[PDB]
Amino acid sequence: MKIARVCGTVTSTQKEDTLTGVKFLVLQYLGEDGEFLPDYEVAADTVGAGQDEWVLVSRGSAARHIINGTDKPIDAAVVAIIDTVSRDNYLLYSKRT
Amino acid sequence: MKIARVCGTVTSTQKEDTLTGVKFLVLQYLGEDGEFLPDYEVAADTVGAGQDEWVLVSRGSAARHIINGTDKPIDAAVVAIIDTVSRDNYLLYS
Amino acid sequence: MKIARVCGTVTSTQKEDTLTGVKFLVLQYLGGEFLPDYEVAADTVGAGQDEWVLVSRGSAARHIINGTDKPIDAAVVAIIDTVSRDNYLLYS
Amino acid sequence: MKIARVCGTVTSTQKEDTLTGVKFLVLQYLGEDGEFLPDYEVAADTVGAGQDEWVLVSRGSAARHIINGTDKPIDAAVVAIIDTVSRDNYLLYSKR
Amino acid sequence: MKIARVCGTVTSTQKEDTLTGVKFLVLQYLGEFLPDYEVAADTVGAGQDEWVLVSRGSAARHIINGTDKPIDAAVVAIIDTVSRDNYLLYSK
Repeated sequence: MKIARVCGTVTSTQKEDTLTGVKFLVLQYLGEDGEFLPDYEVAADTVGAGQDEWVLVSRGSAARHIINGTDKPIDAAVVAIIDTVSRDNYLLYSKRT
Repeated sequence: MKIARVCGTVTSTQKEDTLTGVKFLVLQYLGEDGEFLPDYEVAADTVGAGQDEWVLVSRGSAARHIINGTDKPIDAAVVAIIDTVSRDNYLLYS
Repeated sequence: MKIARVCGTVTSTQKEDTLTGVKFLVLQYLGGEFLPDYEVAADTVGAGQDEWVLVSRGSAARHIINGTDKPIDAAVVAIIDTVSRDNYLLYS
Repeated sequence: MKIARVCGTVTSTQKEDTLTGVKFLVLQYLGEDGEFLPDYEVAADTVGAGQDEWVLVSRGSAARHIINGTDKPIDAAVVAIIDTVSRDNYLLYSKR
Repeated sequence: MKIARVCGTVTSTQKEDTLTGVKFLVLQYLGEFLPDYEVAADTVGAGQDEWVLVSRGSAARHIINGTDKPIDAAVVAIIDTVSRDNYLLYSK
């Protein structure tokens, strides 16, 4: 999985029937030391991730194993909203509780 | 999924038999700050996307889960036509 | 899928019993020009030297005819007649 | 698979209920010459890897075949803690 | 599939139980070699410096008895020959 931040949304009306009701988040990947990387992923979200929150994103067939994702033609999804990130036992990020 | 713009088409007669009737679109991947990369993809379209339109492209086995995609040897598919893209509360595309 | 041209072949006598009969093509990826990355791929469609092909990668490749339960990562799934960008042809 | 080193953790209390109990490790991928890259991956661990330990990480559907991983939406897993890595007759890593 | 050569080995004792017996080879991808490596399961019995086809993703589990093995890379063939644009790039 990869760490990213929620940076936006994608909207559509003309799409695969299987994607009705699917909320599309734009994600910006985060690199070393929280770096805002020039790289993004449109991902489905069934967790409830807010703008600017840090998330874990899974890509490939894993996306289809989110709740109700089985028949969905999606290759990226939010599977967790990050509460904490740490390196060598020291905190570098925390979420608003 | 990636954001991409429809830029062309691919046709073929000599092909795996399961691909009969599958429309192929040439797609161009969106880079950064509204720019499109010199990277392309060829994807199946069961949504009905056209030239210059923006779309969501899903890759891998996801493609086989489009309408009639079962057991087709395709690793890329248009799954949505995009109406709007916001990033950091700025309406990048509409 | 990606666009490529058939540039060569690969042979092996020491291999998974599952790859029996499988022919191995070498593909050179295209960018309207061609490019330095290679893919080794299966083919049943009859793609020959210099022909333009569409290559599908990952589990898709096992969905070619007789591809079931073959440990193959990539396959030619079509030979290309035309490729149009906007209002012109990069290739026919 | 890729070789990587364990260099941290991620925690989440709001997530897919399938992932309950899932230990998340932050991994750092080996580049060349014994030197690690600034590319990172968050992977599930059922092997019990710890800080600074070298590991083999498998990605994609492979990650769901770890013990108990069947229907988990995970695309990266630690599948082995490394004892040695060779590149010839030399020894890029030894746990010892 | 990717052309690589075998440049080393990885051993482990604490690991997923399904991987008992699995030999791990270090590979370096491809007319000469890149800084990019991969570690892969070997059931064909490849050796140091030999060229090989590596298959990645779910393909790796369609090797002999790989069904429930958490592996995403596998040596599926030892290469005897590689040909490119009417010219021979590799053989022994």
